[PDB]
Amino acid sequence: ITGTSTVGVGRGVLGDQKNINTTYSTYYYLQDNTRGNGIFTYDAKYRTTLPGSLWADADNQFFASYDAPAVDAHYYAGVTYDYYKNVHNRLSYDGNNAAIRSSVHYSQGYNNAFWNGSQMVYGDGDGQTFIPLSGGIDVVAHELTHAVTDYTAGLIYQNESGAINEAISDIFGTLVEFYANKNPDWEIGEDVYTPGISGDSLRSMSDPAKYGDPDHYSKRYTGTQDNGGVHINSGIINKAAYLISQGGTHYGVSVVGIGRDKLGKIFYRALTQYLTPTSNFSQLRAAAVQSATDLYGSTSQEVASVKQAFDAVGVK
Ligand SMILES: O=C(O)C[C@H](NC(=O)OCc1ccccc1)C(=O)O
Ligand SMILES: [Ca+2]
Ligand SMILES: [Ca+2]
Ligand SMILES: [Ca+2]
Ligand SMILES: [Ca+2]
Ligand SMILES: [Zn+2]
Repeated sequence: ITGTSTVGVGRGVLGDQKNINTTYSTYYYLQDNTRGNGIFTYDAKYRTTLPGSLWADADNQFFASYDAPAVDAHYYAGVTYDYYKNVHNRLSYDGNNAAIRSSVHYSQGYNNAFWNGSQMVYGDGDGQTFIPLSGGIDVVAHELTHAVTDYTAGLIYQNESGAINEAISDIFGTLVEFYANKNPDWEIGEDVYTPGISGDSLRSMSDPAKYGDPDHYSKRYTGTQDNGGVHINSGIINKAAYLISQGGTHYGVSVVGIGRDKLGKIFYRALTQYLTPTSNFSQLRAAAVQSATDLYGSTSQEVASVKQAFDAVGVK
């Protein structure tokens, strides 16, 4: 809508206070005009019809518990935009500042979030498995990264290409979590998963097997569930990414870490220059080695660490 840019205040899912960019026109709307063609947040009103109605508020204060998931979806989309812009010189998910849209309060007791090809969508969770999913910055960033992937490599959501697609979203979700410096870790979804249980998460990048995901290519899932295990075999790549950044010894193979910033640069280049819709794990390795070579030279420590990491998880 057309109106005046202003700034409101609210409380997120975890009870933290934050400022959010809104637009004034009779009502205050969750519309951020400061980033690209805008960030727009919608109320799906417990239904499944999308996008719902652009979020309207009477006083520019968002402290109702109903408001919380909207606050976080709106705010964290903003942070994710900033990350891609400031760190990788990318303007929104399409590279041309496309408007970013999210709907919250999707369905009832819905334990999921997704990119539907056009926008992000967040359930409120059932209160046991999940609380509202936009409360996790690694969740929001994971979802927006699916959009980035769809506009660049276009990795098919199936088998090995799909697992790469998933890992890319976990990797960048995590890098965005570190960027915002919000209790960063190498775990996925910890802030919104099982509110009754401390210290757990949905997935782990540092140790995927902790939650039954493979940390080695020999342990990959070869069945048909989960589109050929896209959320399972991603563990293999997640572990490789963890090793490149942090270093360590895995199945007897030692890796010197090169840190988060270089990890991000290598994988962003691979994603945007070398991966294709049908890339498999072995092609990912090649893309990553070539990217590091491009950036740091073929005899660099960087190239060496990328090679050691993929060796450690058994990807040749
Ligand atoms: O399969 C899909 O496309 C939807 C799936 N969504 C999903 O797993 O929602 C929960 C969640 C998301 C990110 C991080 C932690 C938890 C996905 O995005 O991978
Ligand atoms: Ca209000
Ligand atoms: Ca965290
Ligand atoms: Ca995390
Ligand atoms: Ca928990
Ligand atoms: Zn995903």
